[PDB]
Amino acid sequence: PALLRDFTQVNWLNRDITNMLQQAGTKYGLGLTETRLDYVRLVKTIVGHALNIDHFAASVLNINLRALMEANVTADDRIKALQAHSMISTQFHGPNQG
Amino acid sequence: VFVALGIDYIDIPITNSNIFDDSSTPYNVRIWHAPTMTEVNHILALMRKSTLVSTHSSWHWNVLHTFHYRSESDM
Amino acid sequence: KVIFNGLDVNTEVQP
Amino acid sequence: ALRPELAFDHDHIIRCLMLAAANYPRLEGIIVQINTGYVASANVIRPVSEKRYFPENLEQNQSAARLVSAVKARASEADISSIHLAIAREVSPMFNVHELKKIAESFEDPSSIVVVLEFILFALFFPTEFNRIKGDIQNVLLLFFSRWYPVEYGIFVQRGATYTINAAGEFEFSGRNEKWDQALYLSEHFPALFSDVP
Amino acid sequence: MLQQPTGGYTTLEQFAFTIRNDGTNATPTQFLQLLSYEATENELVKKTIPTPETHLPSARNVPGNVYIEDAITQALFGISAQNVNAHGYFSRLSALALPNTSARLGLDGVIYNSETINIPFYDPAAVANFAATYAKLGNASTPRYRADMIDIYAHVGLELAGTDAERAAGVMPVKRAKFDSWEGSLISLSRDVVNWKILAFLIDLCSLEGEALRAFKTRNRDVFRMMLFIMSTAVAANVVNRKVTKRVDRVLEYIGVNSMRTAGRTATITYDLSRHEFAAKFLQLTFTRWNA
Amino acid sequence: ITDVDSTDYGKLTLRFLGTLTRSLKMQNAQIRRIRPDGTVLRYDDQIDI
Amino acid sequence: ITDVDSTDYGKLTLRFLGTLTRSLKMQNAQIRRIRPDGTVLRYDDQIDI
Amino acid sequence: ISVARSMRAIVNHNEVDRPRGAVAPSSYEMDTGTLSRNGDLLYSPVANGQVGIPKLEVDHISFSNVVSMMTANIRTGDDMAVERVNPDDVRAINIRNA
Amino acid sequence: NIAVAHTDHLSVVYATMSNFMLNFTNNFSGNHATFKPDQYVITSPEGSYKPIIERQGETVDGLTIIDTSIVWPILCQCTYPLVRSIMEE
Repeated sequence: PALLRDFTQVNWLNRDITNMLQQAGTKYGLGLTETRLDYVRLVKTIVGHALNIDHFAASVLNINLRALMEANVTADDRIKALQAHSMISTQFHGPNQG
Repeated sequence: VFVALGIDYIDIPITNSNIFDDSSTPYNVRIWHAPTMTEVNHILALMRKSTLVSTHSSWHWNVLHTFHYRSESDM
Repeated sequence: KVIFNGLDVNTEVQP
Repeated sequence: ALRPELAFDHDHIIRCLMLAAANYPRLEGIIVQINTGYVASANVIRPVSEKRYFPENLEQNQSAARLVSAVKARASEADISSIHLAIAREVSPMFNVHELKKIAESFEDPSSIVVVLEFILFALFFPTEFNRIKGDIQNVLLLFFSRWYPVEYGIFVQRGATYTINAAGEFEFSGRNEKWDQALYLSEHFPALFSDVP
Repeated sequence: MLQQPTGGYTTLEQFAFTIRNDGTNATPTQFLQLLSYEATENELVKKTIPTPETHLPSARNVPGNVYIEDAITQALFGISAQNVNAHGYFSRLSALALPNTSARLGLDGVIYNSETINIPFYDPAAVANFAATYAKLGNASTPRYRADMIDIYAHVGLELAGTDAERAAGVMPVKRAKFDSWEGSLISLSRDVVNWKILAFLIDLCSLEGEALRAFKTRNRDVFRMMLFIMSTAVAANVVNRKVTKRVDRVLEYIGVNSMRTAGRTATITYDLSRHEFAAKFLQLTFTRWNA
Repeated sequence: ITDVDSTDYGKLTLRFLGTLTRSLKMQNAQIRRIRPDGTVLRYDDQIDI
Repeated sequence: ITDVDSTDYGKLTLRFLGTLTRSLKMQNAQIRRIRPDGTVLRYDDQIDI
Repeated sequence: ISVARSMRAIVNHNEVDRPRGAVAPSSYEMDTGTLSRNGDLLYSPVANGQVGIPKLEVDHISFSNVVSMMTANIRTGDDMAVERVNPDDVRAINIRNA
Repeated sequence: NIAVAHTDHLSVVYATMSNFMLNFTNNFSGNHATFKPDQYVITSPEGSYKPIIERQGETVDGLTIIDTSIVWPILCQCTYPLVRSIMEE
């Protein structure tokens, strides 16, 4: 609804919307709110966009990405599973994706 | 021997005091690589996460050692 | 055998 | 005799090079490709069909099979481009920190000494590139020393696996064994096996 | 650069520490009023805390701006964090420890390698003091330097549950905390805490000296106690609710006893072993600083 | 416009991570020696060229 | 309603198992050691995982 | 009825300044707020020195939110390749003491 | 048998190659015990930071990983102009 501001013919609506948006307590936005980059690659990894979405689904999605990011385990950890299923003192090399 | 082996511990079988009985030993002792007191604290705290182990108030050779019993009754 | 500057990869771990 | 052209801008070409090294990945490979071409034109080494790896006729000998397999394990076939690349890499600037192609050796058989020799030879023919990969080779050497000289390995690793030079140049060893990573090449740390400290 | 006041950075309204409660932004002190303690037969006695190691871990050459506040607050109170030692970016604090470093620690809680525009940051002297102790979070995992993770919680108990007589004595009965509670209370508490800008609290804890420091310890004691509370729920052996006539009393047992549990539970955040080593080290350093 | 091949510029050509793109923005950038700690050192005519 | 995804080896292990589950009650089902005497033990913080 | 209602009569009456009974969208529908450090969604703070009220804490719907999302640089769940190196001699492999 | 071809020829090639216009870094000082490369970045107050030397892992160029075994063909499978009727310009 906040996009209707200064863009809808219905005056009272645009007045009430402009009022709620001009409150200190509320502030709409749309797009790239934040950008976390790699500490080594320096490329962006996890962005944070302000989508037009219900907070419930946004909260589920965020729980998921959080579960992925805060685990601090990478693909490289898979070699441990391999090291378990391969003959003792087998070696595993590369690629250190990080 | 630990630095030379790269292991964190060795697990020595215990002697039966009479040399005639050959019966399987109740437990074995595990010598740990813990040169500092802090390493010992860590090994003890991890030790409380795992079954059927116990240790002396202080250890010989001043090296931490933990008994691991093959059964509850042996303990 | 042959010189190869890259890692000589030869398996694929699944996720 | 005055050439009517602009002077070669040292101060500017150097900045543009630093900028390229920072932003442009191909640069390393470009510079190398020059030196390789030079080695190729210097016509200094040529690969040949006749391998000379073993004395006659120990390769035929039965007792030597473990050692022979150990050498054939390491003996790459000669390829001109790969050798020219080696000689060239010795003088070309490094931008991405070079990693050792890892060796699996566990140093049980005496023949495992071959890997050590493969490193010693690398130290000689290419002291520079060896200097880049030396911590990564120290990881293999430590597997060697822990086997062949466990008591010495004990005292040595007890001094520490690495060190840092301080003000006035004195070494400060880690006091703690830990694996080297090339992530450490850009750090203050040095592999301790190369300290040459008695 | 943000100037540090005569009181700590915490005196600024910008760094308020406030959990959600009863539909309002309650301060930690007025949440801790809700806490009540059932003493049991066991006794906590606080051992002298070993002095933290002199060594400051190397900050490995890291081009990036490491988000350290997020790393720390997640390692202590994060719902989902684990393997908080595999990455080893806490060592990065040591980069700030040097006199006249080009690095600055932003209010964002990120460690920039160079001063950068439009990013406010703590006064480098104060941060140098803070890093000189908290870089040692970097050796939380290193075998030579791991903190005791059993004994330290006694102090947690004493500082959380302990009555002024018990805190004076250095010994309190092991207590079982309780409070009237909302659904999912410990989680929401733990996350209201995770969002806290604790770097303010720590930088004031390390830079301040004299009367101004001691006045900090009293002003911020309840905050520190809230961190201690989230942490204690993280290690509490069990956490039940009790029906209390159309009301519910959350009950965590026990304060000051690290159960060393690692399996997760819906009721509270859970420490993986790495998080236990980390929290132990953090407690060692912060308590060492809280008593001086 | 100037007929240069800017391919792979401002990029990483990793074998396993694939190609990656860093920001080309660097207003007022300077060549500076860094500490092994990774932080910048103030320019010193004594050692830096 | 939820026809779960499965690899072909999983379909094979499914059919191998490979049928009814309904016989078990599961109301507040827990995993616990029983004594060989047959009494059901409480969770031991030191013995059970 | 119409617990689900958000807006009503988006039209403008030609006599009175707003239609009787026309209702503006709740301000909460437009406060994108912020993703917290915990990955919990928060409404914008209502005053300086106040933290934002988390969105899940209260019953109002919020139709803009900050979802974290991984970029093209991340990629999880892709198969990854390694060199495997078999032990040179089976009889050299040790089991105990570990 | 090969030492002359190295020390008395290929060494000269290294020497001149060192003077090439693009060999612009100091690569080593002959002291394994102390040498570290000088490190530079392009940094701006506006917050850019581009190390000239980075550890990114194996690159597509195929120049990062080093097979030390290249040493073997060089020793036991390579003619040189100084080493092998043996006149050769």
